Amino acid sequence: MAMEDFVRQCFNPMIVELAEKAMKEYGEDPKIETNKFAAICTHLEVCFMYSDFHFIDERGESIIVESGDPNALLKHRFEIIEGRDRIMAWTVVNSICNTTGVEKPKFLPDLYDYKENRFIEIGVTRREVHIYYLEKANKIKSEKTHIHIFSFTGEEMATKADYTLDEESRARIKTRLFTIRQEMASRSLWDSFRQSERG
Ligand SMILES: O=c1ccn([C@@H]2O[C@H](COP(=O)(O)O)[C@@H](O)[C@H]2O)c(=O)[nH]1
Ligand SMILES: [Mn+2]
Ligand SMILES: [Mn+2]
Repeated sequence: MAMEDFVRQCFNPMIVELAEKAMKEYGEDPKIETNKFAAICTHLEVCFMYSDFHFIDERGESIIVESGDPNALLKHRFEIIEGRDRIMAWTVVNSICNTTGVEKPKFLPDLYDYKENRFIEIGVTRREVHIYYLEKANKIKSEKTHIHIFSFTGEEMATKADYTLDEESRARIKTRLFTIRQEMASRSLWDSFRQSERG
């Protein structure tokens, strides 16, 4: 099994399509840069998972709701920036900055947290979490964007040791990353995937 085939069996086809469109906009070829493609799929899925089930009620409070209720039509606690094309990503960042008064980032982050009122940059790494954290922090002299890094081995590091989410939501993400690593190993793709990451 090539990595390209694994990606299509491992990830939901909507994620694969959003990831493919992002790669093309980002200028890379999914059929060549197969480890990048897997990484983008993984990161995007992690961005979706971070946001799942978290909402702001009509009383302005952050609550959790796992039942996919047909009447549950509340404002999401997070807005997702990743997966949108640049035009639409800036449209959303602009709206957020208007609606909330928060400082506009110079780089597109991945998420906005309506409770904490801050952008979030997500990192998913096969390397060491601390070094990836520093790389991100360096790359975005912003200082107002919260950084949250996950590794496939279950480590995490976030700005000021503030992990934003409850432990169970993070464990949900960590379980999906455990699974991806486990399944890659079984098809002998993990070693390649892990060494392929670069700064
Ligand atoms: O121009 C870009 C931006 C992002 N990415 C990839 O998209 C994923 C998410 O990026 P980030 O939101 O953590 O920057 C990473 O796998 C990163 O390498 C690219 O390949 N090119
Ligand atoms: Mn991003
Ligand atoms: Mn990110």
